[PDB]
Amino acid sequence: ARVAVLISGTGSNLQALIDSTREPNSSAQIDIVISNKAAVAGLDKAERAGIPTRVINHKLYKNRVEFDSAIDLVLEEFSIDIVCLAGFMRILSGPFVQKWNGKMLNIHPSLLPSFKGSNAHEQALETGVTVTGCTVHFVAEDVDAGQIILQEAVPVKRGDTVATLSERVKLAEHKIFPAALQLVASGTVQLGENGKICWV
Ligand SMILES: NC1NC(=O)[C@H](CCC[C@@H](c2ccc(C(=O)N[C@@H](CCC(=O)O)C(=O)O)cc2)C(O)(O)C(F)(F)F)[C@H](N)N1
Ligand SMILES: NCC(=O)N[C@@H]1O[C@H](COP(=O)([O-])[O-])[C@H](O)[C@H]1O
Repeated sequence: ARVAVLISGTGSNLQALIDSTREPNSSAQIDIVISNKAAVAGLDKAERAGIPTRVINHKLYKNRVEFDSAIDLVLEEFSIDIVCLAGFMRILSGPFVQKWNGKMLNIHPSLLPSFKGSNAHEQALETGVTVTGCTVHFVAEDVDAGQIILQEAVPVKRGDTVATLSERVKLAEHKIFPAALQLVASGTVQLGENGKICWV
């Protein structure tokens, strides 16, 4: 499978994906990295790996559908099979999500369905859980609500900040996100017709 990775920042997940797709017997190759923001570290990581990049600035579009169509155009250019959202911070419109249904994965830093949203760590700490984690899911229109592929539990330490917890969870992210990409790329895991996850 030919893979795009969309990012908005650092790109530590991008890196784990790159390294994993270059292990032998990988069912995936990363062919393009798209950022909605210029001068983010993820872009340099992609270029250092020999992978082409684009910056599609979301602020230069009147609405989400137009921004999403610009992404889609690039995805076709590189005939992409699967899209991974790796720190991508833009909510995608209905038609884009529908088009990529069963073919687009996201990494979220909580054990869904707890702590949906971009500030999951802040929520985990506020709530006072001793166990949080991360989730790879198919992307549905409803944010952080698509079908769960893999999850990994991560302890919260008394006195954790958002920074310390975030770093501990990213270590788990870097395990399950490549694993889940291989599962979907190999056809081992699919979004079944009934809208439910299916393992072959
Ligand atoms: N329709 C659709 N459905 C999805 O399930 C997607 C996956 C969402 C991933 C996450 C997510 C949840 C909320 C936002 C959000 O509010 N975006 C704002 C921009 C906010 C900002 O600039 O901080 C905006 O206006 O776009 C950004 C990301 C996440 O909480 O899991 C995390 F960790 F990535 F942040 C998707 N992109 N589109
Ligand atoms: N679209 C999914 C994405 O928002 N996931 C979350 O954003 C951060 C990105 O870090 P990173 O740029 O070092 O991979 C977190 O690593 C991840 O949980």
